[PDB]
Amino acid sequence: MKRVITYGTYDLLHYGHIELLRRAREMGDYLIVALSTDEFNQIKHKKSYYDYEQRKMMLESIRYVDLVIPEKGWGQKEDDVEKFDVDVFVMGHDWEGEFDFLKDKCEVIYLKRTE
Amino acid sequence: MKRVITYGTYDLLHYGHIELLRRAREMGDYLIVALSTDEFNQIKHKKSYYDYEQRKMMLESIRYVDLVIPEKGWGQKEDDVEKFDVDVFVMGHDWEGEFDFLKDKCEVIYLKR
Repeated sequence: MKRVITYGTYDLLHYGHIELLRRAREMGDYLIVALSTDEFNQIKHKKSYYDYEQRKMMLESIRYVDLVIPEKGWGQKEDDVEKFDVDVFVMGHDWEGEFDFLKDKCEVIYLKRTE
Repeated sequence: MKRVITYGTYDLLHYGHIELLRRAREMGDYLIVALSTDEFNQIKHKKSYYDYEQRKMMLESIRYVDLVIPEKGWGQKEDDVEKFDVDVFVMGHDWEGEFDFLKDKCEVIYLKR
């Protein structure tokens, strides 16, 4: 089972996010989304319109989302990848290079048309 | 196959919507969503942030939604129900009584809170 993962806040979803998620899920057989908690969301210098729970509920309702886990901080990726047996790590193009350090643990992929 | 249908604009799509949709789909085996076209939105003194296509794509991505069709006007429901062999018609509480005329063609249900 090729397991894919992606991180993000996913606050006011606009079809743009759905496209990213679908493409991500498309690269495996199972997609995990590490949803930024409201505390970390704050750390990221944001104050989401929708709270974690609500954002989680919406993501879970999306056909392409198989599991939503909480992203509580910057240094949990490496651990997540191992803990959840992640095969592919996907992020938007605007993160290109930012997570290459995971390349030795899994397939790192930066999408294209991800404004 | 118990086919359910519901109408609406579903613009800035979030969980409140999801709640209604899931509940709706829950009453049958297949859920149809008649998405208000952008033209029909103006007719309802409403202007969406997301255009019909984008709203449609988002709905389609929701596990509870099996089909999205365009709602072009106020008087297509009776027709839709027949044309799509709709068994149950669902709408939010705020529409209670407003579509009872369909009761003779299908099960009309107004969700609570």
